[PDB]
Amino acid sequence: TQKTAEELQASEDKVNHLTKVKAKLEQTLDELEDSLEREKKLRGDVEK
Amino acid sequence: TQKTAEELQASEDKVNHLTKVKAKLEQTLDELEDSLEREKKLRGDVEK
Repeated sequence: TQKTAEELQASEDKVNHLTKVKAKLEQTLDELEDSLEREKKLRGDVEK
Repeated sequence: TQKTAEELQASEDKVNHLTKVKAKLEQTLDELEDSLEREKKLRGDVEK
């Protein structure tokens, strides 16, 4: 009873862990994405 | 003994699903950051 009650709690915290990793990483997706778009526009202007 | 089993397997799937999300999102951070140099040295020699 106890050891399967452990892996029940050993899942939910890791669920709670990686969600904070995922929610951080979607924000990390942002500051690359606008900066890549920034570069793309700058390059386009120079080429023009 | 059966109820802790069924909440266990759905949770490990949520462990299994969320690491599939992280595995997809890490290579995007590769594909974005590899594109960061890929524009930049292409913008650099077209500058000169």
